[PDB]
Amino acid sequence: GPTWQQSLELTRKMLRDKQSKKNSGQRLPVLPAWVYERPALLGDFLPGTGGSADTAVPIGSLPLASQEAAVVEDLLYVLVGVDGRYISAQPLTGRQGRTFLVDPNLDLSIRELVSRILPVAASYSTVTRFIEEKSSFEYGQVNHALAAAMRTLVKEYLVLVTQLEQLQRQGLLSLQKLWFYIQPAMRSLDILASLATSVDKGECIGGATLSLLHDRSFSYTGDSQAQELCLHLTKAASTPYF
Amino acid sequence: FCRLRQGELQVLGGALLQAPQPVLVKESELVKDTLNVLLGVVSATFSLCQPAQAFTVKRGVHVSGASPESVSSLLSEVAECGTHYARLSDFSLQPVLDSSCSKGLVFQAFTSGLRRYLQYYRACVLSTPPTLSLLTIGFLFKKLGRQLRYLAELCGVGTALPGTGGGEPRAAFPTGVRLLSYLYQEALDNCSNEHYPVLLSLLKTSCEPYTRFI
Repeated sequence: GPTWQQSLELTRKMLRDKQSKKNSGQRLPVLPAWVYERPALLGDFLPGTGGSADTAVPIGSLPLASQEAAVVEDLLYVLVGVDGRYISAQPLTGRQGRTFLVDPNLDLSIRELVSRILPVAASYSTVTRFIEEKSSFEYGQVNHALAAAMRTLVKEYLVLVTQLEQLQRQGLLSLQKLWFYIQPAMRSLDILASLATSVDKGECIGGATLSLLHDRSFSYTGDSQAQELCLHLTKAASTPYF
Repeated sequence: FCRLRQGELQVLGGALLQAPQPVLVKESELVKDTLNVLLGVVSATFSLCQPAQAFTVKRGVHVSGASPESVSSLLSEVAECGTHYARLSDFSLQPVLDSSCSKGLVFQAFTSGLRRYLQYYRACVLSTPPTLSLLTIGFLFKKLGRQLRYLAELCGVGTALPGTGGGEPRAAFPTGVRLLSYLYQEALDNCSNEHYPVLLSLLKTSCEPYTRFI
């Protein structure tokens, strides 16, 4: 059965063949890549991901502060695309948002807030999967530019994630503050995850992907909380096309 | 003494109290659970828009009596407002919503600013009153929760009136340009608790998409 990675590799092959014929024989950007040979190991989420078999302790038996630290670390690993220790990236069939299962051992309020973050973990997992998929030049120019901008925003998000991880490590953070700090950031992450998922599902490329981005930034229009990121991404994506 | 009086009443009633949380948790731990419920994460004895305790006598729904459940009750009496606040903050937490709340930039601005104030309320609680008795927690948060309850009647679920209008998920509360209408009459018709600066800011941000379009 085809997984989202296998589907994307077959799509890459067919799109290379298509551009080969549509260009009448003109050159195509082709490079050797081992990124697809082990994507789940490079901070992304692929069908086959999980939690951590080497970091697994009873969070309930752990004190509240220890549980919080462990959950923050697992959350931040999910928000960087890799699995957690108590938050496990679940396998995905077809290219969709990467789901993250929370261990049921967490406290009701703790597990509540873990699930609240989990939107961020799924957003980052899907973001890094799209980032490392379009990171290689097989799809269109707009696709590669979008991947570049998306991975830039993911790297800034991960700088923030590591700062928050350290602050939680010293016990200077709460789930409410975690949810509050990156509200525009998480808005942008959700918007860009929706854009990326629409690109992946409809295999948009070229002006198709450009139309996807324009519709993404035009469906809301006016007044902004996280559309700055989407507008910057759309400009960079259309830079080769422009 | 409280337990003994309640025992006398339960003897005369046939044991119709059954101590929903006879004692718990402590001061600082009960405060922590209540502050979590006010943030919007239901307390370990409290569900948001759901009875915290399985006692229906005012000892367990009780500002206090030292009675079995009354320790939970002091929290519960104020808690029902906090549960409403939590569901209202969920209602206004995302700037976009299905059905009568999709599309609308003024609606997104309004919902985002409300979520901003809900977040500020939730960070004020369990950051000002860590390890404060229930009485202090309730007294400090009364002047905030009353404004929240007024806005809950103004806004969505988190209230005994869903939205403004009705008390069910079919409330007349507008959205989008319909909301840019709705809010002007809601703003004139009521601003009588604490919404004058807040309603002014809300009207400004709701007009920002309208002013953009115009």
